[PDB]
Amino acid sequence: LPPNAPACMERQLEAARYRSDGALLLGASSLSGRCWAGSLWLFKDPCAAPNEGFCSAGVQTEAGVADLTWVGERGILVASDSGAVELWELDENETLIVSKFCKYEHDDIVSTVSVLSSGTQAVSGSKDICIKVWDLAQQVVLSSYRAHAAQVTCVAASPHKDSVFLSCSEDNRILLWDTRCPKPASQIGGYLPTSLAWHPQQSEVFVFGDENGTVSLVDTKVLSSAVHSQCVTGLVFSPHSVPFLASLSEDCSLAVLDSSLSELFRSQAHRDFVRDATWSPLNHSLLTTVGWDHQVVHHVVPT
Amino acid sequence: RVSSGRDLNCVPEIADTLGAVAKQGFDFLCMPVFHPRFKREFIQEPAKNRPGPQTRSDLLLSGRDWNTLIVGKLSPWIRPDSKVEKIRRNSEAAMLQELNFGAYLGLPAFLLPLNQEDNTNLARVLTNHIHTGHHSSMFWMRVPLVAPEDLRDDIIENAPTTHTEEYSGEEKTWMWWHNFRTLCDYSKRIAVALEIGADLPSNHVIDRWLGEPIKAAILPTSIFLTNKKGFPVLSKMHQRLIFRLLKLEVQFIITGTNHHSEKEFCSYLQYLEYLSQNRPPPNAYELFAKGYEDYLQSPLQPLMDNLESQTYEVFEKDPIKYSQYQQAIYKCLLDRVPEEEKDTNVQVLMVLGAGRGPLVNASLRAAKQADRRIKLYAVEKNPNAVVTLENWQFEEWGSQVTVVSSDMREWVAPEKADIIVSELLGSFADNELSPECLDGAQHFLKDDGVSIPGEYTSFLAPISSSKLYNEVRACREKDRDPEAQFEMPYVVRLHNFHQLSAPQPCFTFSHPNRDPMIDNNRYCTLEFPVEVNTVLHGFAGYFETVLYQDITLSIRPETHSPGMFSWFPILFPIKQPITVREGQTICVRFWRCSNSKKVWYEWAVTAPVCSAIHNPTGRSYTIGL
Ligand SMILES: NC1N=CNC2C1C=CN2[C@@H]1O[C@H](COc2ccc3cccnc3c2)[C@@H](O)[C@H]1O
Repeated sequence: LPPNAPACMERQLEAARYRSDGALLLGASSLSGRCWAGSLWLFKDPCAAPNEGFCSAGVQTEAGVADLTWVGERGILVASDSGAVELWELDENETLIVSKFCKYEHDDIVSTVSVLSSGTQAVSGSKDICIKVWDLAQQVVLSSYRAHAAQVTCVAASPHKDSVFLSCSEDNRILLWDTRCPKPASQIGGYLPTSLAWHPQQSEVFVFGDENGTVSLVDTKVLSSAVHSQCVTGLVFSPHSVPFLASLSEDCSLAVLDSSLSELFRSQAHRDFVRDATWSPLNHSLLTTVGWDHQVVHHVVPT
Repeated sequence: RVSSGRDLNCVPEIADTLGAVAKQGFDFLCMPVFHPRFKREFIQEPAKNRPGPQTRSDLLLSGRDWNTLIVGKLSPWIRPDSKVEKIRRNSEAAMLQELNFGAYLGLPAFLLPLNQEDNTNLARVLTNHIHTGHHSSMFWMRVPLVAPEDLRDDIIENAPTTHTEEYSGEEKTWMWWHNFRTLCDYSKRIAVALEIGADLPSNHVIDRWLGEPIKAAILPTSIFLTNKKGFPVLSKMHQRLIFRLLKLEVQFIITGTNHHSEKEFCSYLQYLEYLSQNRPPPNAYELFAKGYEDYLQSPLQPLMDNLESQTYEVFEKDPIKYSQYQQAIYKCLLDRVPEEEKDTNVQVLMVLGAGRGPLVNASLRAAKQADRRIKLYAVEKNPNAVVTLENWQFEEWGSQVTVVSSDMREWVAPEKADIIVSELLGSFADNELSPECLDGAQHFLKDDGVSIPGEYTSFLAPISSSKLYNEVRACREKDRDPEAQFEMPYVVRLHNFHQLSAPQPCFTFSHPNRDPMIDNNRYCTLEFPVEVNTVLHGFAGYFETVLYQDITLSIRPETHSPGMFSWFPILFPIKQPITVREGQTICVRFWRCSNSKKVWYEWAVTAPVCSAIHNPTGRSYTIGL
């Protein structure tokens, strides 16, 4: 029962992101088979996902979804293998998904993308070792930075200052950035960095995960605990006042931690790589995860 | 006019994507064999039991296509030299898995990156693959002209780029490749796909890479400039390099996305095609040499081997040599004959090793143009060649004999000679035993006679060439010393090589040898200033000769006679390559040795480090008397 959406959604689930009203966004690539492409989905009902028949809207992208994020409420910002950043927007009825733009700007796979706190600008990171800043309104690249000497693993916009963002790379550099300096980047002193999360209540603090499964904690103004057996893929802070830290890894497991990085939850519900997490707005003990085993799982987290 | 493929890291539909590329004018496609983000667990459950097909079916193209149109790319996540163990292992598996699929498909080549300094475990995995089953996929190492690190933007406040000139620190990507191919004992299946950035290094680096097995150049869209009309183009510095590469007949790979949007994407190719059209077309020598590029051959031995009819035929087609010989004889006749003696005095001229008579014709031509009188002899030990001479003699001469079949050392002349003319010269001048042959014949030269040629001198230069090193390696034969092939000269049109220092003279011979004893052996020590770091693989041999006064022939590259193809460079290999550091001197020693029956060369390297003496007692190589 799908309207202008596709017959079957690709097996490899990459992204899962609730919005304001408690609706679920799904990015999917097919990383094996005749046809190597990607798809986008809205589930007004989270519990029905990933049922193609029980979706609200869906669409096919030319190629693979490496990462996406929301852009307010009607907008989806996407990183194609094509080397493109794509901006799609929901129709008025919220029943179609439509390519607003798709500029081919990176010389390789776009691997990461974060929206800046303004909402009128975003920053993407690629395997071509180039970090670029986009104005979404004008659909152009304002600046392109080759700070790094290797593939750009992950980029995360400041939640508050709209000229600050983190970046990490195979070249083993974590970078704190300010667009307002003539030299906008700063290195921050082993194993490679793999995921980045800002603390939501400190302009000053953030967590990174390494290729070895150690989660680390830092404010530029080190505390750590080895959470995982394989590389940390992802780190999303809960919405609570004193908030919880969801971490997910290629070891097919999900942990939720407290402020001291002490482990309070575990799920080998997953049987392939865990690739995302996103907490509900309508519930803050509801954690949703997706992985390459095609399982949308809805965990209840004790607090 | 130029072979070129397209690099992509994104192929949604292999069918349509290959077609688009073909529409653009390309000849092959470098693509991934597995999805570059599809990462695989070989050891830990549950991930190791990931169901379904690991990649797309081989049925998706003709075997023909797979064999011709596709180049495989190792997934970027595969990092066999990771500091993390688990990664290092999954990487070992993944790599073999990908290379094994590449073998299954009969891919013509496969791309692997050199993008850090330590590729030891990567070398080793590829060495096991190369020695596992039977397959002849080529291996193209993607190595950058400059490390991504050394052309990062200077935009880290607390980590600035070095404003100093580091000589080694901007040569660093060659040591990466060198170390990798050295570990793989120079496998002939491992070549260089050289990546070009926006900044080029100093020209010393650029000289370095030629002499390395570059099968592919990689041009990112990002380095291309725009012209008046808004089309993709390159700087004069980048073009000069492209011209240099076209000369090596490499393949060209356009990578990255379309930066000149309004102007289409087949336009980059057209600039390459345009550049190829507009370079100087090959000269006579170069047209003649096409095919013989870096092709090792045994140097001819006309003294103890009888040359073929067709071997003589090609040497006779040499324009400049016999024109020079004619001219030399003309001057000599004038210098020897005063005008008032024009018809009283007739010169006694003897061609020694007369072959099929090209020097005889030269003498006739000289006689007329100088308006002097000569009496001609033709001495020829090759009886098969004598048949040519005697037929022509019988048909067009009858003036006495003198096509006299004999060895010039053997022959008893009916009278002493004014002038003796010979073409006994080899690529290393004295290596066809011209000295020994003419010393034999010397007694029938008049006490004030002239020999053409009057004197010749050989020249050596140290060379770096990993291609030529392998070519010699592959001359290893059964039923002889395993390192015999390193202890003999090869005649070869050196192409893929680097000349580390200027040629200097080795051995010189004058005719006649007026003085007594007349020992023909020699020992000579030479020292070569080396401007770069490098690897010594052996020594080029060239020669020049004085036919008469200012009349010369020369294969010395700087003074090379124009369009003279009768000789090519000779090569003296060394068993083990000797590393050289910039500023060091290379010291080589060469001996000419002989006995009653044979003449040979021995040679050695004494600086910076010592080599084993090569060809001791002519055990691997001799020249028969
Ligand atoms: N002791 C000897 N007594 C009589 N005849 C002798 C002899 C030694 C050699 N010969 C004769 O000399 C001719 C060599 O000619 C060439 C022609 C072209 C060449 C091109 C490149 C290099 N080398 C070349 C040599 C042959 O005719 C051979 O029989």
